[PDB]
Amino acid sequence: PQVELFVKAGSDGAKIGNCPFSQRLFMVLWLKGVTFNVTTVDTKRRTETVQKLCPGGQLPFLLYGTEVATDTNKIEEFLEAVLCPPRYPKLAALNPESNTAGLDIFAKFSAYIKNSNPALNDNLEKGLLKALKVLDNYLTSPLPEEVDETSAEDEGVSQRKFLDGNELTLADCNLLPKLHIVQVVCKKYRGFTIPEAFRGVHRYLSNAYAREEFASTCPDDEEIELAYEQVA
Repeated sequence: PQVELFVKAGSDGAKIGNCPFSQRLFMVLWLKGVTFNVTTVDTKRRTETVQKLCPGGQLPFLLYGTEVATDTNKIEEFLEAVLCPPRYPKLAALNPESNTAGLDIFAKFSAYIKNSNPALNDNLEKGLLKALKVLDNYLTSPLPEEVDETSAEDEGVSQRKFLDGNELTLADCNLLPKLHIVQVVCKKYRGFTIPEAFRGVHRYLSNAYAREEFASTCPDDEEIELAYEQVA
């Protein structure tokens, strides 16, 4: 059945633009293994067919067969329900927590890079670091799955590669596009890196950049930077 993902185009009007929700759905379709095409949209230069299929004008939108669906969270949950075993993998996380870990990081990052008032920098910046610390923590925590400490040098420390285990889940699809923007924009504009002592975070990102599902759906570094150039 025909699946076509509609995504934000970049500065040139055709390459993929900055947008973590676009990325998340793209990551979702990839991970399902279902065939799909992907279509980039210029919102200041909308095609006949784009107008015609989403008059509401929303991005991202999904065309499934002939039925249009909007709202990232709803499109994801639909795809998950629809694309089922035994044909397609279940992708939801198994630990309700994997769904909320790091969930507050993006807003904190946003409040921070948008702020222009020097006097209130340290608050926002320390808040962002704290929410990274809350994620790092979740990542180093052994999950129920694990419940076994093989090494002695690292007792009580998690070995897993992603939020919910050793496999990419729905939760990753949501956090990694957002985590990635955060890292790109903060580095570029402020010289702020995720401290190296956040070893869980750094392990997590090394593993996810070694997944083609994440790496090939990442907009150009340059494109994220341009998109944040004004607010920064």
